[PDB]
Amino acid sequence: GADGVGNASGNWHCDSTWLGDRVITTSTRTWALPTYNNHLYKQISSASTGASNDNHYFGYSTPWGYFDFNRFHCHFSPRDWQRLINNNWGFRPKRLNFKLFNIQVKEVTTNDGVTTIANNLTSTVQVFSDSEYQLPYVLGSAHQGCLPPFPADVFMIPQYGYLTLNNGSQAVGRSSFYCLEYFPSQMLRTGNNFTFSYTFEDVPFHSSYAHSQSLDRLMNPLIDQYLYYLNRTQNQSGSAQNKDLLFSRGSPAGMSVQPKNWLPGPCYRQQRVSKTKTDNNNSNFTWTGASKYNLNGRESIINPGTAMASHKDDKDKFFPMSGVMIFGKESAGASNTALDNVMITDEEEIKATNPVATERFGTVAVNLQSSSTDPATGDVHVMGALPGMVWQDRDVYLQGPIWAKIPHTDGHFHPSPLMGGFGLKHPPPQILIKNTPVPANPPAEFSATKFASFITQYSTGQVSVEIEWELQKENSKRWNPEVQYTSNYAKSANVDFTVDNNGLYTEPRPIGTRYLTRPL
Amino acid sequence: GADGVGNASGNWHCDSTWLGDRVITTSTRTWALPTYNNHLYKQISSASTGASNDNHYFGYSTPWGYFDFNRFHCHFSPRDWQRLINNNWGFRPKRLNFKLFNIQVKEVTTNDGVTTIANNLTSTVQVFSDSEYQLPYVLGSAHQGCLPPFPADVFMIPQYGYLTLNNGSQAVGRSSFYCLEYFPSQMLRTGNNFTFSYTFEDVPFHSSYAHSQSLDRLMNPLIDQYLYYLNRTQNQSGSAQNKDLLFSRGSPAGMSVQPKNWLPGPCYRQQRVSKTKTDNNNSNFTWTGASKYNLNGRESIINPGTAMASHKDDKDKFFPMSGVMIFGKESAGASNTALDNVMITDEEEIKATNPVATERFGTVAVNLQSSSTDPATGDVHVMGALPGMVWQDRDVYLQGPIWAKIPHTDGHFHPSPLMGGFGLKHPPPQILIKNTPVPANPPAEFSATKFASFITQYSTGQVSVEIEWELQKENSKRWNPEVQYTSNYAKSANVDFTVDNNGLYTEPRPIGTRYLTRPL
Amino acid sequence: GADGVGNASGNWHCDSTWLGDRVITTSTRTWALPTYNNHLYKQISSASTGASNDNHYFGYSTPWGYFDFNRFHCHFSPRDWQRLINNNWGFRPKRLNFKLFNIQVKEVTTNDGVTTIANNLTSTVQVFSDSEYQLPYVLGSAHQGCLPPFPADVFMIPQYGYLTLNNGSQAVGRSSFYCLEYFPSQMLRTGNNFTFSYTFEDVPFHSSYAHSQSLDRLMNPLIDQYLYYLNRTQNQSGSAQNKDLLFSRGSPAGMSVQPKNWLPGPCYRQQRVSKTKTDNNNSNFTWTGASKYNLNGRESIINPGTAMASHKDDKDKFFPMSGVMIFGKESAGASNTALDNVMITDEEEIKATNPVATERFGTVAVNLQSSSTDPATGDVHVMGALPGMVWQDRDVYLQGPIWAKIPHTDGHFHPSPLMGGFGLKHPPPQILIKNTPVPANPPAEFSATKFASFITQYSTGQVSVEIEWELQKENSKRWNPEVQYTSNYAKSANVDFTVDNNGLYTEPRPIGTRYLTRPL
Repeated sequence: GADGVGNASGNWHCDSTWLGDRVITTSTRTWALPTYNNHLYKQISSASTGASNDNHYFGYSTPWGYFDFNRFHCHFSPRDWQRLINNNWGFRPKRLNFKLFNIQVKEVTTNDGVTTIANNLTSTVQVFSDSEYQLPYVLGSAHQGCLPPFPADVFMIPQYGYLTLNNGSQAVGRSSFYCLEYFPSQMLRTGNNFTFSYTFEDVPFHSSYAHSQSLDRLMNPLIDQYLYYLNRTQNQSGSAQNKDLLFSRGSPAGMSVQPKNWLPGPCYRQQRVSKTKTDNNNSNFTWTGASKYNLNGRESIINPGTAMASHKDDKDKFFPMSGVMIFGKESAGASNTALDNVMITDEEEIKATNPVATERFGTVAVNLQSSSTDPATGDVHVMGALPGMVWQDRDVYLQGPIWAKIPHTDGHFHPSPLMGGFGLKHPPPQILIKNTPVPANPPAEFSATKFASFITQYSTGQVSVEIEWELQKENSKRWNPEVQYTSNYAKSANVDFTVDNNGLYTEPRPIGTRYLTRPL
Repeated sequence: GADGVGNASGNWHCDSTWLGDRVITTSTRTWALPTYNNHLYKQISSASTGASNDNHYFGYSTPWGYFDFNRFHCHFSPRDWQRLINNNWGFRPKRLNFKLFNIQVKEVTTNDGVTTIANNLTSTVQVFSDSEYQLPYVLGSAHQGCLPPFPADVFMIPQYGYLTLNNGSQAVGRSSFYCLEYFPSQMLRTGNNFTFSYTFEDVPFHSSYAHSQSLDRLMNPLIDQYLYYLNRTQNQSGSAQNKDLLFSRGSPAGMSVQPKNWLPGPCYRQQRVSKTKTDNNNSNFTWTGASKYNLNGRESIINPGTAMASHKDDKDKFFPMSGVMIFGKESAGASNTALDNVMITDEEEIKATNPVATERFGTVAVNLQSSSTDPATGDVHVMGALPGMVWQDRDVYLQGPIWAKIPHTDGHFHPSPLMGGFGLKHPPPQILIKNTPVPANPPAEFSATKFASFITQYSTGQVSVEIEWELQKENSKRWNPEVQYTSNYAKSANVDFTVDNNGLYTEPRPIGTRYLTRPL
Repeated sequence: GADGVGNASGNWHCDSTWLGDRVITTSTRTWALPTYNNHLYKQISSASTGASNDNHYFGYSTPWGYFDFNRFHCHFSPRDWQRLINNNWGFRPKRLNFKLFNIQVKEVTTNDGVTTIANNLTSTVQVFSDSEYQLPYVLGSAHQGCLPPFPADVFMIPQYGYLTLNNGSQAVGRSSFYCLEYFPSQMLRTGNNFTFSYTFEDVPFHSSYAHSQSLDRLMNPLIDQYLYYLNRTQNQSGSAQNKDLLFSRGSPAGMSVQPKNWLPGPCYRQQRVSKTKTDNNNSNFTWTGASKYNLNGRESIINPGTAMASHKDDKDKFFPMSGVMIFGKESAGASNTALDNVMITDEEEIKATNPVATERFGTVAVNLQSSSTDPATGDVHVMGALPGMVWQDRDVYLQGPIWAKIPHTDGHFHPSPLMGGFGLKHPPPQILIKNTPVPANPPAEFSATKFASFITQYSTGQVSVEIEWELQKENSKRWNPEVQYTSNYAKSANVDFTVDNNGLYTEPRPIGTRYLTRPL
């Protein structure tokens, strides 16, 4: 496709269409692309900064921008997310369709505060997709600059930059420098457009259900087992205490002691924290007493950690210090900002198979009891994989990420990205875009020295993403009604997920998926 | 094949041929086979020896020898190994071709120091392969008696012996005795020959690359996250200390604290040791304080352990006490021998995903903090499998082993052999060889008693192994040059990997594979 | 091809693809073309300048710019140049593909320091290639203004000028004046593009190998010759001295005296110079004592001269005063600049066949000895071609030139361009470009006088060059590893061949091709 200047090179397709076991989301947004790094690649590092062994880094910043739509609210509207959630046991991405169009390249001259922009028709913008995955993958890091949840919102394209191997503030020989001009890319003038398609590999359905049973309560409450266990090791004959070995068979009465077939999910304990400041130990323990890992000398906090239930029982006032998803709030700030300005996610429905994050996994025997030595018991705070273990993965949220690239390694384990979502060996590729450098008038005599005088300019276009999602419909024989996500029927000053008098789109709370119930 | 006495039954095929995505190695060596155990199977154990509960063993020794080429330098010359390494992201074995020929059976009579050897033409040697895997598999134990790296070197065939079930120095009812004459085997005279072929199962490519990114530095250095975390639990208002809950969003400034999707590899910590004797604690802690496992009462040191980085940062002077590969050095001895006489392997390139072996994995929350109890932090020294972990496996070396038989078990986990290499459910089968017993003159009257008088004899032949290796070529968009294995250009008394004035082949250092760089 | 204003007339093709015995490099760069000499041809000479008989010149300067990509780094990235070098005994250019596109013609008016640029759509730029080689060829002179090594770098088109016959500051009858408008050239507006293809003649592969033997050491160290020579002309009988004629046969003991079949390469001696200022004779001898040639009254220093080894043995501190390639260094200057700001090339691997440049070729008999006159010996400092001679040519460098036009002469000798590279009778032709003159408003009444009022304008576009290189793969039976170009594995502040924090691309050192070794 391509036709003159005065001819639109694409239309506005923004819709969702539901088709039984599929749903097709289509989003279009208007974007703006600044000319980054004044056309330059720059070496960047932590050198001559606040330092901190655990915060050092080496890398480069590119003149390139990139497209990001790795966020559910990029595709589903609240109402749709509602439909999805309330009626489906699962879902996953099948097909992807990307279109880039109505390119407009503007040039801006600024003379004495008086700053004026005009059309540079002959100017070109470059785009290409890293289909071979040869560039460092940054999409799976939950950065900013996705498509706005609200269709009517214009957005700015994020600048592309990447991290290579660092020995604190310094690079090593095996460190990689990538030049994006060393890729074939398609050049567009105002009449041109770019289009491209992708198919998702076979990933399991995201579990948008919650169990209506719990691992420990899986038996028939009305029947005894044919199995036995050691009940008493000291008999009560009014003789005070007197050795003995007494066994009893599993009973409804004593469920906690019946032999069972499975174990709860793996565990890596986290520090508890209360939402009401009072309950909390004084002092600053966010780093000091936070669970973290030690990679080549530097520590990094295990943030969303192994998928564990957030709080036990009623105590909805607690949460793992760094083991849940915390979302912004539009009005929230950089680094200050109180609990009133964020939204914490509650991973409640997985209590049925997963260990609670703040409490321990369980208790282990630690010695060889005998007449002369007492039986001892240790607490187990970290629990790796065990044959017979089962579990759920972290949920996904309307404001959450969708997929991430499984790292290319000799080995991995249940590669569900930890922030939640779809783990793909070959994820939707990165789409790189960039304004083509337009030199200002050069000297009237030749000069070898690098070129520095560029006509400053930026670009705007529309972008369209279409995704085909496969639904896994619900087959429930549950007699009683289910829990559904609903809006509050009562009167109110504002309507959830709308704009205010100032015209700002706002997302009231995070919304997970797990409402419907399957038995274990 | 078979033709008279004066007719060669095979040629000398020793070559390597490179074919884009394949390489075919062919090695021929000259071998010598002694008549072992004077034709006898012997029961063998630790009984009436130095004992030690952890060293007891019951087993048998056979009159049979066996062929072993489970060592890269059996097939690749240095130059080739260089080619392999410097240009390929991976590789693996496809097809195997084994030929045995030019059989010569010599008889030796020795009368009064004057010891003379002559040709026994009518003498036979027996050979056969354990195709059904019905013999105890000894190839995957890094023993001696492989094909010499140097083609011109003659070698002696290892004697075959095995271990069955032992209750310290004693056997049990379920212990197994195998007789190798209870296998059909092919008998060869001087004109005969033995040939055989095998195909490898589908194993992943060995990762002969190093990551040009690290698990913790995977984000876009230029952009904030849309995610938040608990930054301060106590605010600084000049009020000394005053509770509070403050959150901030992920920043390039604070990478160690940004939520991430993945975890570093599993961990089983090892004791650190310095190459310069000074730095080390006095005393003998090699066993005393070495990490080890407890199997049925007896302990065994976890030698090459879980694959972990050998030393952090610059500190190339340290190494895991028993968590790296140590190679001989020709002039090295049995059990004395200093560091000057061995070669220690540095697993450095895997720092990017794997925990360091000497340091800890990370830190875990260990209590339920509150106003009245301080937040506590434990060190974690052992780390099992976690959903979301990724890792590399130990590298392989030119002098290293190539494959090992995955034990036939009801369950296993990431069955990469721990010393490095290819884990095969059905590996190249064992090739058993043996000189056929030739009785000396018997009594002139019959005697039922066991035969003991045998003409002493040995045998020489050539052996040829041909292997077809599948390469996985490099697809890098890295702009800057890579790290290559090179020889030192500068003048020198000796040339690496050659013979000396005395004609002894010598391997200067171990050579791994990981030189080229793929992003994560 | 050609389509409206708002339609890109070409894409960004910048890639390398490796195909067994071929490699295809494709480069695209963004260029800027000034309007040179204000649209005028100018006569130029050395008249009324500093003079110097050896620096006089007559010629002309043209309004035309020209494209130059005669430089390896125009096509190969560092990593690629590494691949080429480390694995191939040779290589050469086969096919050429040139495309010029996305033309943009800008007009610039400048009124009171306020200088503004706009699009002049209807403006045209002229391009054509000297396919018949009728223009003076300037590409083979290692001038500036080639395509930048770094893809992201914008560059300025060199202005075309040429030299004709001069009798110092003056021209002669047979001097030639060439008008570039007297060539058919294609005219382009913003929507037009220019394309063109070329096939290289058959040139020998460049020798990207080093010999693993030397001319003098070609014999069998274990065997005598059957040849004899005159060993002693005076016998030692204790008789002090006493005539005689004694012959011995060639021995491994005396290799320097054994008859041999070949001679080392030709020689034109150069002055030695030390990198450490101390070692050097005081005084300014760069011209005074430099080797040079005398062409029609004027002297010119033999710069890169006959191909000779740069320094003997270990002495890497010396170099031929004007017999090696010296490269800039980005930060280097016009004419000041110390050794710290340049890069000198070491022609070391050719010691094996070529004379050392600073030392003498050898020694010659110079008289007819006899009883009454002593035998005399002269030093030979210049050595022409001799039947039996063999040699290598100067190597080529990643920053070095690729080809040069063999002068059209009645005769030449081993026409390998002296600066290194490929000598072609018909090299890639010169591509001339130029902005078309656009007159400003003329008088309202006719005037015969030459037109002087031009709207000032410049142009920008992309340029693409694609080259198909034929590889000569290595067929080595060397057992030991080879020397490879590698990057230093150790930590560092900067990564070789990248940009710094200021975004400036920098080339660490020169890189030659000769790493692999073929026997003589």
